[PDB]
Amino acid sequence: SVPSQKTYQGSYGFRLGFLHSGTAKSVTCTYSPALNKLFCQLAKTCPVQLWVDSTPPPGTRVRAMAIYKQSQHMTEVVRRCPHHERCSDSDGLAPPQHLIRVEGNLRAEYLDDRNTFRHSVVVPYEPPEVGSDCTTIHYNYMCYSSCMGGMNRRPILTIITLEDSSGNLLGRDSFEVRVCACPGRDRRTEEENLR
Ligand SMILES: [Zn+2]
Repeated sequence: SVPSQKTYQGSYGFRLGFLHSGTAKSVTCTYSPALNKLFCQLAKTCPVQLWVDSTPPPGTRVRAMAIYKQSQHMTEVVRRCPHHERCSDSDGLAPPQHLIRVEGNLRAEYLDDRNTFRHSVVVPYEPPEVGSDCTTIHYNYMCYSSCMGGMNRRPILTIITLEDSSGNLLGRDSFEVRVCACPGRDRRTEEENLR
């Protein structure tokens, strides 16, 4: 099977937000609204905002999962390549096989679905703090899109779901991701090719 990727704001008006980082050759993470695509460097911080019209119940959680964008690859579990899964770079919480990690959150949980075998990382949803209108989760992608034996140049989508305490769906959003050496240049290139 394959996880749904249908955008769903739900009862709480859930949707994602991205910073405006620009396309300088030195940028480490940049988002393209026109392509609904995040371009980022390997293992660098990717700030992702969570926006809601009303605060969901305590116990609400936020899960991140990657799936291949191409239908012919959709059933394949997105995982780190044979090289990176063995480079001993775990932060002591993320299993070395997981592509997506959450930075600086000791309550982050990493799941290996006993049924689908898919990987995901989930954290408790925290309402915005004083002075803020949104909540930010810092994600890391641990393989390049080009890693052989892994993503292998195949594009992926990250699906973010707002879930209740039982894991039931409250909201969903998604975006394409390309992990590369020069996000600024690749974003500029792809947006141009779009024109
Ligand atoms: Zn890799």
